[PDB]
Amino acid sequence: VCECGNTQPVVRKDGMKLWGTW
Amino acid sequence: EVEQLLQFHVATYMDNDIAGQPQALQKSGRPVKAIRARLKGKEGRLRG
Amino acid sequence: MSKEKILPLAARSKKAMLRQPKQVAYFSRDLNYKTHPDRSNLSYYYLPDGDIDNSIDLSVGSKHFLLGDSVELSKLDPILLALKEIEKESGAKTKDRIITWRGIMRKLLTLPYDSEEDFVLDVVSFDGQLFIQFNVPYLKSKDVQKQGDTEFHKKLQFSGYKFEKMATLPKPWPECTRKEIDSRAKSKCNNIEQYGAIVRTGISRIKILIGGAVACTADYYDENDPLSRYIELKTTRTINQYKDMIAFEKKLFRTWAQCFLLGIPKIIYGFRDDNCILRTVEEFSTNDIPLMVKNNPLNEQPKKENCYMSSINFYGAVVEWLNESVKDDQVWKLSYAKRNRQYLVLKEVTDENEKQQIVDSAIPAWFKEWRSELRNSE
Repeated sequence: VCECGNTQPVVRKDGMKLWGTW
Repeated sequence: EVEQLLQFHVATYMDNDIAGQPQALQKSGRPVKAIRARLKGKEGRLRG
Repeated sequence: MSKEKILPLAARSKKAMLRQPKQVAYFSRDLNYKTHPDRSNLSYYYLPDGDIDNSIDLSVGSKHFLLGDSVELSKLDPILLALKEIEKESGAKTKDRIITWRGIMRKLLTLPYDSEEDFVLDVVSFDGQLFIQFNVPYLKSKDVQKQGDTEFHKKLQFSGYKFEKMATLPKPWPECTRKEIDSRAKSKCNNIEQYGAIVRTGISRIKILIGGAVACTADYYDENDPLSRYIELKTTRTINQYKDMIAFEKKLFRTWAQCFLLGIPKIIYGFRDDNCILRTVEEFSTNDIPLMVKNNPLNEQPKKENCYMSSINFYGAVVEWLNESVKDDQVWKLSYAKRNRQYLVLKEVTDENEKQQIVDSAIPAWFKEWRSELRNSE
């Protein structure tokens, strides 16, 4: 949890791009 | 995808030994001498 | 006039980056070549260290070995069944471009450095998607050459399959019984029954849907990332000289390519002597093998150019060439000749009868009417 009530997506590095998992 | 193409171009320009992806190879087959290796290793300027 | 294309062997993809592959479907081919979307034929790996000490021979039961039809196993029926299922579930056409098996793409990846085998492949374009498989007359010629193989080669193949039988279980380890474990020595070996995974992968801008034959899984099945628990098995002659390391790393390149295609994180070898006796069992990591071969102490500098990255670049270049060259509703042939070893030749098919036969071998009729009603809905 942040300090806002919003779930933090996980950032994964695929190749050179970054993908968010909410 | 074209933006990622430009990103890979600048990445190979700056870094040669990139993990999990091919390095920029010259027309003779040798890798392109990136600026990261210009200061690291025996061929690097820091060793001399 | 027929159109022919020539691709130089030195073709290397600049940006053949690999999107992490995800298993979108799974299938289990039965003894009658029928495909069901289940994990009935999926195996589970199990091989303790102490089993090696038993000096188990890998030739028990070679006289009653079974072999499936090469033509029947080369058809793309399971992949088309899975594609129809996912299309019906989603209701929208997938963006995938290339449909293939694991062995075909391993041959296309290991071609520059494994140039001791010949093959011919047929490509059919349908609904903007390319389906590639083996060539039936060349496969029959291959079988014709095959029955001339000595019983030693048959015993070696049966030894590999028997090693696979002994190192796997038909169920998860807690759910297996003792009888299913100790009776693997008398278990009949066949090439017909197998388990496969239908996995979407990404190379550059191309989505490839690959059907990979999975030997077994590590300890269970993960519904989130199925690829992370997969494991396969291989057999190789033991090592006693420098040529032995050379041959072993040539085989290691092929097996690493096969595991990299389907995203297998781990590789396992069983070592056999001239008497087909299991000697050693070793395990390796897919991402560690490229570093392991380069950092060997016996030959620090065999070559200044890394063969693995060049192999990946050649694979990406082949994928891009296949996507770009083949147009819609075209049937083409890609035959690799080991006598030349200079370039890849791509030809068009103009005989309507042979083209229709190839289509029927690749695209069954029922899938044709399924895609027809999908088109009518579209």
